[PDB]
Amino acid sequence: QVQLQESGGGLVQPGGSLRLSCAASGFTFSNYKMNWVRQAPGKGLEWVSDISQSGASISYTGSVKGRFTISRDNAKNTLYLQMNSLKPEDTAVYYCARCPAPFTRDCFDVTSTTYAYRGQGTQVTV
Amino acid sequence: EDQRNEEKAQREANKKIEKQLQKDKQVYRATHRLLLLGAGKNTIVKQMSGIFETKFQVDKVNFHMFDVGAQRDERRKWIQCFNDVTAIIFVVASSTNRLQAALKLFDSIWNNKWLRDTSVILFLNKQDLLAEKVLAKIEDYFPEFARYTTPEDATPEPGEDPRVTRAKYFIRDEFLRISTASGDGRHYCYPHFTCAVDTENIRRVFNDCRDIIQRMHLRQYELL
Amino acid sequence: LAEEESYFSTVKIIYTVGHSISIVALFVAITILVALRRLHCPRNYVHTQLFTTFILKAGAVFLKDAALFHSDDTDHCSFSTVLCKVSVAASHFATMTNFSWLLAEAVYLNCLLASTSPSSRRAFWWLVLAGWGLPVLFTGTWVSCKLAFEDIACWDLDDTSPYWWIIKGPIVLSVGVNFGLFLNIIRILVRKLESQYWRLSKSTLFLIPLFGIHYIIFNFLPDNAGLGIRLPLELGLGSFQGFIVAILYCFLNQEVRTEISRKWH
Amino acid sequence: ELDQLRQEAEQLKNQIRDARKACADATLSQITNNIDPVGRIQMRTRRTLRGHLAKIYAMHWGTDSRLLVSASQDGKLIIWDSYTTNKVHAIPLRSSWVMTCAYAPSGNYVACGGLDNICSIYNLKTREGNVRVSRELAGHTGYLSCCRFLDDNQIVTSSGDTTCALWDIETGQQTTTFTGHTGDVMSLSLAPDTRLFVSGACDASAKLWDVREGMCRQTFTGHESDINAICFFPNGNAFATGSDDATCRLFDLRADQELMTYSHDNIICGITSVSFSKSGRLLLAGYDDFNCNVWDALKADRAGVLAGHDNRVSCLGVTDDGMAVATGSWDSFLKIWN
Amino acid sequence: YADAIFTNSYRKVLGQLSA
Amino acid sequence: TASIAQARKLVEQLKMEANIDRIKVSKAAADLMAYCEAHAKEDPLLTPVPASENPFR
Repeated sequence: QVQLQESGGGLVQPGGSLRLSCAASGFTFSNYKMNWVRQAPGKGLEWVSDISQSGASISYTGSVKGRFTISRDNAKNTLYLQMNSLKPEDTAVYYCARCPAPFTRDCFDVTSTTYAYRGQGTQVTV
Repeated sequence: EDQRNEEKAQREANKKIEKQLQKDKQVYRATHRLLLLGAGKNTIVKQMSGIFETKFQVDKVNFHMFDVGAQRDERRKWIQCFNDVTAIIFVVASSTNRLQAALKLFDSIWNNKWLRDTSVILFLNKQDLLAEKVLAKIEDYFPEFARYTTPEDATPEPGEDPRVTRAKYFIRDEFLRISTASGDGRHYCYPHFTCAVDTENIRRVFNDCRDIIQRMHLRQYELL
Repeated sequence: LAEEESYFSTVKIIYTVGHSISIVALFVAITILVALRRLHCPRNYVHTQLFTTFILKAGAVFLKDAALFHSDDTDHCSFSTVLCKVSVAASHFATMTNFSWLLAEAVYLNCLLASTSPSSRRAFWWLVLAGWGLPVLFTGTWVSCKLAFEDIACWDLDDTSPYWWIIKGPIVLSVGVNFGLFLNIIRILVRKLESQYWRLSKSTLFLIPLFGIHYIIFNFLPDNAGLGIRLPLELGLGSFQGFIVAILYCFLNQEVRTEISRKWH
Repeated sequence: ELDQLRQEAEQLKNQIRDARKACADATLSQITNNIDPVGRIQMRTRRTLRGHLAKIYAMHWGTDSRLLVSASQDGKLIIWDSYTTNKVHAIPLRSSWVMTCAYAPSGNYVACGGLDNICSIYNLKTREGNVRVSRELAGHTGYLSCCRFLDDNQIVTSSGDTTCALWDIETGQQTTTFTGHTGDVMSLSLAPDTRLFVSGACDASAKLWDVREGMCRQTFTGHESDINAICFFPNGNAFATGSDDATCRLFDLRADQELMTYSHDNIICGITSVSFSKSGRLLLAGYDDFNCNVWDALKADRAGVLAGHDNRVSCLGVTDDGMAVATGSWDSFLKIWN
Repeated sequence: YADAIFTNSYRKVLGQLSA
Repeated sequence: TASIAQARKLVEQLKMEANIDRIKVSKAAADLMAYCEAHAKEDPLLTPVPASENPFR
């Protein structure tokens, strides 16, 4: 099945650095843009970063610009989100999320409680 | 034999249906359909069970306003029903970073391959009620705001502080970045600052729906 | 003088061959815009009607020369024949229909833009009615007031007040109102385009052949003034003008390109 | 606790995967390599129906193989005589945004629905000569994506809520609420014997539902993206699914697995409808790029193209006599092919 | 207009030539 | 959290669906082929019939 499984340290000091990785399976990774989403305790999901099919077009949510760095390895169906200077506000479950449709530029994937095509998440706590 | 009688009866029923459909074609063509899509719906409706319908007219022009209620948050399948509205009326609260979520929703609305050829009338609502921002968090969620001056082409209404003429124009610049970077000639975005009290927004809806239709006709004549 | 005849031979050769180019390109344009069902819309009906008026103008000019027996075995002084009379009336009817449908395009476009609602179904049939019936009414009035009252010398060298203004008047009005409505459309386009002046310039240059705008610079001059620059312009470019409009509004129209490409596939 | 159930779920999932792999003793493309290719199937646009004002979103053939219903976002159902192009009825809809239609095996009733969260059951054979809404099945919490009659009394409906329901039209209540999908159940197809149906959803899964038991019998999971379309193979033992992944796939219920993938590398557009010819041998798929492609269901190879739509093909349907294929599109025309 | 002014000028020129 | 109920329904579904019996793909292919071959005569799309029963007539 379309499967996403995140990884990355549940606990870290403030100001620390961390790297998340997600293993993608069951879909043609090169065809889909990948997004990172996070869910802070007691709040809705928010978009963290995105990466286009080739890793050309990249953007970030403003509290994350420069602090994180997104990259994708099309050779091993692996998505990365590098983290630097993790602040207390970054304490969240982080979900890897895939665009619903190949070759498209749009996505509608932040949808809380229900969405396929999004992983089980890895905790980060500061 | 009955084949001729049947053919005649069927053609009479067909003629009645042709008459009805031809009559309804003019009503359908005259009525502008509008999708109302909230990321301050009451402020933008009170001043002008599933899908919900507001039917009104400005200057004898029929406008038909459709609000997509009681649908779950996954828009990707139903929003394609609205590739043939005149405008997507995007109401964003000045107000999680609801600005970022609204902005990504708008980006997805803009780039979606079926929703091109639909324009967006973007009502930045609540520009009083929270965008007064008299605090001694736009600066926090959008750190590039520190580098942005209020534009030289700013046209304020007094009683809004420069704090607001910074905030609202920066948000507009973000939406217009999304608009300009990925759309030319086929769909247009009409930003509008608006407030809980500021009525006559319906007049600006009319003016920009008219602009959309004018631009469509100029597009057909290949003049733009 | 003999030297003059070369000037008129040259310009009437243009008047023949350029109108031939116009009719040949335009008959293709019409068959395109009528055979391909996708292109059936009011805009392309107005265009097709205008194109028909350009074949009428070309063909009536040819028929006028054909009725003008040109062997010179009959002197054109004190001339009289029924064919010449009717063919001159036809040439006037053709030119009046052409000018009328250039104004019909000017009005349809400004009706579409000025309309607060998307429909313009009544406006199309009103413009068909005016576009043909006013040429009918004016040239019929000229036919009446000549043949029934002043049936003198096949109406050919006339320049007199009585009824030449019956045809001249609508032409001058139509070119004036076209110029106004064309500056109107430029005003609208200028507001639409707020470094991109090229699009405005292209739209102006594309409108100029369609709205008859090049007539404006000679429309209001008196006859027998400016002929040496009027006649080369109006005859020479107008002979090609049907072909220019056929290019710009059938062959380069991207909907037409797409429909032809899909038919090609 | 939750992590324990996650681990147990993954263990059962790997059991199912290993069982499927062990039971994939052959491949369909190898078993049917010697079957004679179908050559080329050039279908004629034998009629074009020009009634609708706006984009057609659904169409459905009657059991008479002659009449069809068509539903368009102008809010009209049109009932067409395909032998004559005559419209027999046109019905005003209370909500213009219809997204599904269906026409009963008797031809007495027509169904429609869309973003109104309502299934509207119209009676076409009432003695008063008008057409009026016999029931509005309203317990759905999201848009109706598909509707299919089991009998004049019972309709299965599919929702943009993650649930389907079996409605008893006289009661007006949902007698079962098939629940277990994790996204919008875009498409629905009943088995040729109406004890099972399969529904295709925006979770890349299709699930086979027992109409009498209400349990989910099987989950088929091979797709990469939203399943927009689903159709039973006329045997009742296989079904096909179309997806935004630009693939159709044939699934066999008893093999419990994907038997074939239909794709071509120049197709980037998603599939919007899938239907089978009466033999099953041809799979007809509608595509976003205003074309239909016809596939050898037993070869995974192309056979023909139904061109000449201007916009997205929205609905495709093969007559029960097999004589003709209807294809509706956002061009507002139905085209009937034969 | 173009055609009628060509008729005028052309037929006056032919008339002059005839003399 | 009540997500335990969702995971419990998921695991019950997978436990039910695991214990369905499965035939081999070879028999599935034989079934589909033996259906198509028998009814291939009765498919007006595969082997069209001219001027007999069409909606054109």
